[PDB]
Amino acid sequence: GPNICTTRGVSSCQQCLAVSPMCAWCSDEALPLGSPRCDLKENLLKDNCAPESIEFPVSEARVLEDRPLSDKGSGDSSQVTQVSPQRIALRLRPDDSKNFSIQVRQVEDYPVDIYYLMDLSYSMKDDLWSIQNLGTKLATQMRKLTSNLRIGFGAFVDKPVSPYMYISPPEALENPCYDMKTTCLPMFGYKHVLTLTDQVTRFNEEVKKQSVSRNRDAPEGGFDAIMQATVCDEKIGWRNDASHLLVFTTDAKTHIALDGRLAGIVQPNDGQCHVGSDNHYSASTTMDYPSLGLMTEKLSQKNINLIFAVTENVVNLYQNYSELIPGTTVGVLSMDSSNVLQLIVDAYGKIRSKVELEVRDLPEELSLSFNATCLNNEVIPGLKSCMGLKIGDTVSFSIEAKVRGCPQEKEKSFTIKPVGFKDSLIVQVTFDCDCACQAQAEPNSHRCNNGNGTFECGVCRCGPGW
Amino acid sequence: EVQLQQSGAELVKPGASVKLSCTASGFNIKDTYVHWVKQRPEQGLEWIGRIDPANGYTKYDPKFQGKATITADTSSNTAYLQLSSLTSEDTAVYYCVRPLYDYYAMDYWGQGTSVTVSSAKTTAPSVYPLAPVCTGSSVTLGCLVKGYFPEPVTLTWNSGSLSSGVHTFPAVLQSDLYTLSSSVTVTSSTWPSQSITCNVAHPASSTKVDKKIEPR
Amino acid sequence: DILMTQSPSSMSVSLGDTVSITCHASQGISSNIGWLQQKPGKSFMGLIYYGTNLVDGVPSRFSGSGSGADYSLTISSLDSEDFADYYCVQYAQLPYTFGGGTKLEIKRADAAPTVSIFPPSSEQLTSGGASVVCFLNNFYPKDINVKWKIDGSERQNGVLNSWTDQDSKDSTYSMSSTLTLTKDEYERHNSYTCEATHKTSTSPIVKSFNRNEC
Amino acid sequence: LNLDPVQLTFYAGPNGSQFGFSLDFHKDSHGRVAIVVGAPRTLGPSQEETGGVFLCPWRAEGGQCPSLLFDLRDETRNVGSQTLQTFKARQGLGASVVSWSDVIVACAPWQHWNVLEKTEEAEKTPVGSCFLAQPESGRRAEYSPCRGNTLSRIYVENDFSWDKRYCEAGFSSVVTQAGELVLGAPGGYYFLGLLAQAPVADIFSSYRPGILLWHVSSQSLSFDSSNPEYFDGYWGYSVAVGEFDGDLNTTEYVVGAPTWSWTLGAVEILDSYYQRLHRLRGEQMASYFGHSVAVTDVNGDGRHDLLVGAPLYMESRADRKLAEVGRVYLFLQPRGPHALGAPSLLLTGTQLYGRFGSAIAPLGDLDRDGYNDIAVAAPYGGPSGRGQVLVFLGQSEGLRSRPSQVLDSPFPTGSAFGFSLRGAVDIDDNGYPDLIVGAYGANQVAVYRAQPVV
Ligand SMILES: *[C@@H]1O[C@H](CO)[C@@H](O[C@@H]2O[C@H](CO)[C@@H](O[C@@H]3O[C@H](CO[C@H]4O[C@H](CO)[C@@H](O)[C@H](O)[C@@H]4O)[C@@H](O)[C@H](O[C@H]4O[C@H](CO)[C@@H](O)[C@H](O)[C@@H]4O)[C@@H]3O)[C@H](O)[C@H]2NC(C)=O)[C@H](O)[C@H]1NC(C)=O
Ligand SMILES: CN1Cc2cc(C(=O)N3CCC(C4CCNCC4)CC3)ccc2N[C@@H](CC(=O)O)C1=O
Ligand SMILES: *[C@@H]1O[C@H](CO)[C@@H](O[C@@H]2O[C@H](CO)[C@@H](O)[C@H](O)[C@H]2NC(C)=O)[C@H](O)[C@H]1NC(C)=O
Ligand SMILES: *[C@@H]1O[C@H](CO)[C@@H](O)[C@H](O)[C@H]1NC(C)=O
Ligand SMILES: [Ca+2]
Ligand SMILES: [Ca+2]
Ligand SMILES: [Ca+2]
Ligand SMILES: [Ca+2]
Ligand SMILES: [Ca+2]
Ligand SMILES: [Mg+2]
Repeated sequence: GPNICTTRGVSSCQQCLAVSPMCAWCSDEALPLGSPRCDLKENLLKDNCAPESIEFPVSEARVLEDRPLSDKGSGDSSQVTQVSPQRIALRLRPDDSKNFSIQVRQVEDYPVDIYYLMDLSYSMKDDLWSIQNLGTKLATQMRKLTSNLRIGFGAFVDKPVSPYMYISPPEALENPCYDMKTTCLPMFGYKHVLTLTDQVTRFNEEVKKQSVSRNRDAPEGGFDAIMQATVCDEKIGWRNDASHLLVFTTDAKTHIALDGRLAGIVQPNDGQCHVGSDNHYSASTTMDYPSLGLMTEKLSQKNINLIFAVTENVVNLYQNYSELIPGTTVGVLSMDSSNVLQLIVDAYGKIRSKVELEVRDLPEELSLSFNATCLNNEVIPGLKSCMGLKIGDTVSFSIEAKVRGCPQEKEKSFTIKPVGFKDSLIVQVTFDCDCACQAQAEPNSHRCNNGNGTFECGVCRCGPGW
Repeated sequence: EVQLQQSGAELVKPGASVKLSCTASGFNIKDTYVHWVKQRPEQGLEWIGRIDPANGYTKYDPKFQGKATITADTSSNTAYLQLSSLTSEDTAVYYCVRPLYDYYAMDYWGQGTSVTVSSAKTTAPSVYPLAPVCTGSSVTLGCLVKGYFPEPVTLTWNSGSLSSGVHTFPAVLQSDLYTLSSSVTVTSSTWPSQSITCNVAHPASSTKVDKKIEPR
Repeated sequence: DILMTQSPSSMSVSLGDTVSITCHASQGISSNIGWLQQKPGKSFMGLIYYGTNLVDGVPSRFSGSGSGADYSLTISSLDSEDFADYYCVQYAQLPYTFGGGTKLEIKRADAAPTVSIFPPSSEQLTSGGASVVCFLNNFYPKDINVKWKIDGSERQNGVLNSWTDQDSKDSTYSMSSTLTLTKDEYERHNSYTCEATHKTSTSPIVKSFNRNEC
Repeated sequence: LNLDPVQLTFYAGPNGSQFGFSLDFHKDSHGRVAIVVGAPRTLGPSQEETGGVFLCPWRAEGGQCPSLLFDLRDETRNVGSQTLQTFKARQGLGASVVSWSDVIVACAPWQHWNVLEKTEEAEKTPVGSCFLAQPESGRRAEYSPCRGNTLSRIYVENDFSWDKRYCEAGFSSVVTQAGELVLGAPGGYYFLGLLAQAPVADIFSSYRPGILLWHVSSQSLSFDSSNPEYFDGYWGYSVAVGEFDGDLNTTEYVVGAPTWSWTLGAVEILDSYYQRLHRLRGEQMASYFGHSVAVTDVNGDGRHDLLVGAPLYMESRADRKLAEVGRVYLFLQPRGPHALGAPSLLLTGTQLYGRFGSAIAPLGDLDRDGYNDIAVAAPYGGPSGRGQVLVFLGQSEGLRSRPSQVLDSPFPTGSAFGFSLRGAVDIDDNGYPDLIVGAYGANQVAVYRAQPVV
């Protein structure tokens, strides 16, 4: 009987396909006058329509790159596969939807970068002595999880400018601890000390040569240091294919954007690298502390995982900041950093315990829906993130793409990528809205009102200008 | 207005201690420094010390270290000066001072607390008439008030009647006791024609003696 | 400590005059000096602080000046209330130190004193003492020297002097001198004299008497 | 709505002086309106940044302005066996300016100060200082309430209690209609923040040059605290005055503390005795809630209303992501003795990092409809990030949620267009209140004239 394909009374092959994904078009000449050309594919063959003249595109989805997931991330030359498939072709007719899958694995023995960013204000005088063997101790524990480890070291105090800095007597500038019975280093904003390297004994030896400075107000300029350690790719030495752990240790509140006005500093933080050959932050005294939103942009941009390793007196504080900077982890540090080793390991486990999908460059007309399978084959509808994972665990997601109408550009492409991951799934969409018989149209056909129209797909169409 | 109201005069014995007071009126004692200044006729003015009543910190001239002790109770809005092991040399007038604007100046002054150190007991004066010797147009009588303690005494003539043409001299300390004298001048036709009397009152021992001047 | 040498010790001047007191310090004090006023038998009032600044409520005829270690207080057109004591105080260093002081006195024509001598009363002699009194009343200027003589010979032990402030009516000065002896010593001698040495006469004004005789 | 964005007036100062960091209208004794502009990085005598103040006469063409001259020499006084020192290098004179009557109050928050007694020192610290001028008479006076003479050792013994060494007095400022100057000092009390109040008349009568340390008896400072909620709160980052207790004889103070309670930020309304009446808490940490405060009756009921800027508020968006844009909070004063409730209206910026709410200027009634209006700054907003000033009109229910007029910066990138604002004064005397906008990054000030409504 009649259906939405015929009862809509379409005019061309293009309009016929736009009715519903089930409609088809017959371009045959020998078709009765009363019989419609736009029906189900079964009805057209039932009405002696030539099979070659049938225009019926089917929404499909075929894989182009389907590399296997790597069992081991160690070694190789960044030829590790974390996402499968890596690229698929997608074809959709108007208002239709097709579904595909994607697999994500938290690969085992994946390289790791750990940059230790340390408060060296006077309040940290005791912490320095407890981590003097941390480089070897840390290599020993991380060797169980990765064979490619690199560690580096930087230090910060605060902006070396009044009022944070003691500026009298002259002696105090060289040695801020003068009015006491000790010596300390002149104040410094942020100094890079050790580029990320696999020779762990360089960490121990550079640490043993470090000492603390002293400034006035309890909050310190650590966020200045987080910025530079993030945006100075080459100097810190973050590797491309590796997990990036930025360990921030402090025992006090931190300065934030717009605090700098008490030092007369009003210029916003520009988010650019300003650490030169001397390995010191040169804009410390001239550029305001960074904002949380700016830090989030740069941490996300450089795939850095920030770790607030702070003392219990300020954990609630940094736990609250951690919520404003997604992807940030907090651990509780002892008053002398005696537990920083385990804190880092538990943070690396908590960091690789989640897979959260992200979409980039999705067109306006496309909408997506996700079904997750964490744990053991347990489906969770309307979810695009797994939690509670371990190294070596694998999850999968089922995705359905629903297109609204037909768009003007017939070939676009978007990306599915887990947060922090290197690999990704690229989806090459093609919007098959047209018919093949339109490529062979007869403009100014003498079958259509004495050359006043165009003959395409077996029917007459009013040409351009009418 | 700013006013510094000090304690009444003190009359103490040697070796004892005394605590003068300086109460603020119209402002908070905590506002400024509070100094203490010692004044004597011969030695003049000498600076004792200061105190910042907001915190209690003090500074002293090395000359008064041991005797002078300056304190302050912001509750009663009063600053104190304690003197110990008193001596005849500690007999002086004592002023408390504060600045007006300049943190370090000495602009507003209390009225001053009189201090007298002496072992003398309350002794009544000895009043002696002073008649001339056995001529001119102007005659002059006198009245000697000797050996009394403490100060002061009120001396008049004819019970305040004869007031003009009179010179009552300041008291002087004569071996821990005071001595005072007073003179008066009139015409020869007034004396001995009219009775002239010297009225001396010493409220300390409560004595009002009167001696009529008689010639020789 | 910083020594404050204030000069002059006193001056005899008149109403409407323009006078100047000075104050010299042992070292520089960079205008860290104050000026004070003490009207007779009363407290102190602040005049100047930081060398030149008037204390609130002080008339504009007052004015301070100077620098380094030499400062000055000046009164333009003296008023009847301005006759009093004036002191300078430095607060450049602790301890604060004061100047000697300067007394402003009314000026007038010189006037010889009216001397009067008074032997011991009878009430005093019957108790065991003997006081001769010598009054020197209404004179100007204030500078005067009294001298006691027993049988013509000077006596300096047991003398007790007392002066008055400048009188309010005639602006003169007066002095009371009292020589005190025992009764036993008062009768060893006969002649008792008090000489007065004033700039009004090259000859000392002498008044005396003789015991028993009258 | 009816600001003229076509024919602006431009005043300008020296390159790199930060001319326009702060501004205000100034009427002389005759009522002629001028503009006072602070340039906190103007060069001094030693060719060193000391700051400067300019007094701009009103000309539709704008141009250069004459200086308002102040003393820029470092002072030294050897008194009381001590040595007092002021240091005006990089003091930032003109980092806040405010006018009241025919008096100008310009402040140097970072003027430094130290005291030497033999080998000990008070420490060279930024107590701040404000300079006061009467331009028509040439009178000058200073006010530096945080200067002290206590040596460094003492503060250590007493655990830094009542430590006013890093006040930065003059950081923010305001003057009550009665003529009482109120200075915000965010560094006072070891960075808790204090306020200092003193009658302008008494500042002049109690000041003499070269004294450096003098008493102002009629002054009144706020109080230290041992409560960690106040620590590093910069109480006094911003200040304003209004009527909030129903007693028209008393004047109330509004204080911004944008890092109060571990960077939660707060705003407090106090009486003249610094007793707390209400407290507004920040919505989000490090948003700097309290960066700017504004007081004006916007709903035409006679009761002053409160506006608070949080220029770093991060707005929630799709996919659990945030975006620093800034937010402004409107609090309507309720009838009679009652607490200020939840915000009546939230205004949120649009341009990322635009810092919407960095400045909030009462405009008075711009379109003359009986409801006062405001201007909000986003000094790095607009589609170009050059800066935008947005006008919101009052109504019976508060303010309109959408702007009536948007002013795009006429300066190049980095001018901080809108970082300072000031309105509610009719400068050309056309019956309509006008707006002056500072752009210290471009060392210029732009005057927008309100015109009849189209
Ligand atoms: C880090 O971030 C956390 C999360 O916000 C902060 O913890 C909050 O702190 C605020 C202020 O202390 C709390 O607000 C108060 O809530 C109380 C009732 O809350 C109930 O519900 C919570 C939910 O878990 C329970 O844990 C709790 O036991 C209660 O049953 C009210 O009593 C408070 O109101 C009273 O005080 C306020 C002033 O604080 C007045 O304005 C009111 O009029 C009233 O008198 C207040 O509403 C909030 O509950 C806390 N949340 C949690 C989960 O604990 C941390 O403070 C923050 N830390 C740092 C360092 O930044
Ligand atoms: C040891 N240490 C830690 C440290 C602690 C505190 C602090 O918490 N307090 C308590 C609150 C006190 C006021 C509170 C308000 N009323 C007045 C007193 C001030 C001191 C302040 C500064 C500071 N600075 C660092 C610098 C560095 O880390 O180098 C440091 O050396
Ligand atoms: C996600 O799971 C839901 C079920 O929770 C799927 O919904 C059903 O899908 C089948 C497909 O054959 C339909 O026939 C049912 O009508 C659907 N039931 C509903 C929607 O309640 C959904 O298809 C899944 N989607 C993806 C992308 O995996
Ligand atoms: C698409 O979805 C259907 C049902 O949801 C499923 O059976 C089919 O396997 C999916 N196709 C792919 C390629 O995953
Ligand atoms: Ca610090
Ligand atoms: Ca009120
Ligand atoms: Ca209102
Ligand atoms: Ca309006
Ligand atoms: Ca106008
Ligand atoms: Mg520290």
